[PDB]
Amino acid sequence: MTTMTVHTMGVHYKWQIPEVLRQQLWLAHNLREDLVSLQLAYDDDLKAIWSSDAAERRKARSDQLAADQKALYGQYCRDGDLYWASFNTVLDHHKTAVKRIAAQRASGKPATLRHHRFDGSGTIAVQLQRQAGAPPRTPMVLADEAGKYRNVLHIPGWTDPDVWEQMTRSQCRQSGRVTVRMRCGSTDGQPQWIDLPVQVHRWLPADADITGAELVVTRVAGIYRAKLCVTARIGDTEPVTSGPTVALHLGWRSTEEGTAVATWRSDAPLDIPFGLRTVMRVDAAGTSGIIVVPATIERRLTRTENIASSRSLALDALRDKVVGWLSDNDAPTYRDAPLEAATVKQWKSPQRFASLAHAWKDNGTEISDILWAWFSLDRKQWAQQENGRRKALGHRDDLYRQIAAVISDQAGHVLVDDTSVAELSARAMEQQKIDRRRDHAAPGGLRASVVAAMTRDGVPVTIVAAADFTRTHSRCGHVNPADDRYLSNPVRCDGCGAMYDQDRSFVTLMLRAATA
RNA sequence: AGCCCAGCUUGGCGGGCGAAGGCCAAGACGGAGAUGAGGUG
DNA sequence: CACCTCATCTCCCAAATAGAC
DNA sequence: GTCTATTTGG
Ligand SMILES: [Mg+2]
Ligand SMILES: [Zn+2]
Repeated sequence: MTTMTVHTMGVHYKWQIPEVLRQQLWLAHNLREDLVSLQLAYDDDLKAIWSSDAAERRKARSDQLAADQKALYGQYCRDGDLYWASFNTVLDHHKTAVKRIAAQRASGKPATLRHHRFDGSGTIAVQLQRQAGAPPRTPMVLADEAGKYRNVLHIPGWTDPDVWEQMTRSQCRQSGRVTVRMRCGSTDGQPQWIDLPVQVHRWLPADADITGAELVVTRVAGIYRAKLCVTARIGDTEPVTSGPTVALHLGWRSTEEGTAVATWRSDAPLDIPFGLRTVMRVDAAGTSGIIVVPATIERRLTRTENIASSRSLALDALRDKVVGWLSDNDAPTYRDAPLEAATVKQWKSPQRFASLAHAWKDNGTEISDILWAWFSLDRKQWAQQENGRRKALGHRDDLYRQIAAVISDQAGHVLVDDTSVAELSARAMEQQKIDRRRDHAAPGGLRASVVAAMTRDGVPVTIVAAADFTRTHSRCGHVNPADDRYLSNPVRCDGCGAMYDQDRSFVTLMLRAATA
């Protein structure tokens, strides 16, 4: 029954962030910073105590940290504008973070908390309390205007998924445009709600249970984006029992048709969508194939890098012009202080010059126009420099997920390697350009998406020990030495004595080992 | 040529260059947080 | 000191209390 | 007296 899921809805791009939401984000950021400082003080005090059996001392110091955490609830929630759901969310995140840090230190790997700086991105939360002996928080309950959670979270127009899938995409997209009234904390003791105009693509099972929701705001290229994520407790799915066995193995051999990333071998024929056959290649028999990634991903990422370099060039030229003009002319006051050539010359970030241009948008001086001459163009190309990158990465991710789906649609047993990921990606990945491909390939992402699909769809997953498999030749079964002979493919064997493919032999070994 | 125009990816139609304006088709979809690395200024 | 990539691991609460009607 | 929003210890 316990299968948590998250459904996300995208707020309309024509929704300026209201002041209430901005203040909630600011308060959450301040709370996290204060918790970080308190934890750092606690860590230093524990170090000092150890620098002096002391468990009572440690226990006493820990309790004082607990009191300050409670006193933060008094400062931010009891006498502030923060919502008690946001505070609980941030406190839980901080507690989990410090627990993970302690676990890491126990092994011997050092770690520490790092401050951050507010930029406008953040998170607000809402928790749907369900006491014992209460009806479930089904989507029909949240869609009701006079329901229990009408002032906490209201998601109108829920249409049954069985009926939802029958509607055409036009009807599904036009009817999915709804408004969600979300509780947004307090304001001088005056509770505030926000009407998010959202677009919904999928709905929830009628038997779900909405545990909570959260609104996430992120700044991409200077433009705010908001997304509402709703968490529900879907009932579990019966695990599959019948289906072909598929073994998946990672690779990174460069190919003329893109970056080849994976090799899969199935014990029975698999059917692949015709929209993936250029990505998920399949041999004649349908039992083995290669997953390659297109070349457009690489071209787009290279174009983004070129854009970043051109931006650097333009910024350096503008810096030189600004320093020259400032030296040759007077300095109008900015930030209540005269402008100095030294400060401008040492500037690196485009943000400083963008802010200066905004301040001097209409100073009337010549350089102001020059400054605007840059600030316009920079704000365009910057968008490109990031947006295309995201799109490119998005494309790759989509492909991976699609591929994962097809496996869970047919496979009855999926096998994955274990030690052929980290160490192999560290050593045989083939340096700055060499390591660039692996970031663009990101085979670990494909592995993770496949694993997630198999877990969600009930497919059993078996992890095969890749130890002493790379050097193994399937046709002969002899361990060839590690003489970097595998820098290419195929590689001559030291057993039978013939060039054998390093990927097909590996996956056939995997299939043999699983069914033994 | 890019990026943007009711979630995301891919396409088609019609538009915008910081402002506009959306319409359709196919597919997939578990998010947040922190830490650790790799790099880049 | 600031930015980006990628890799791992957690987690997803509800009982008690006081109020507006 | 009944749903409801807030505080708080796991
Ligand atoms: Mg869009
Ligand atoms: Zn051999």
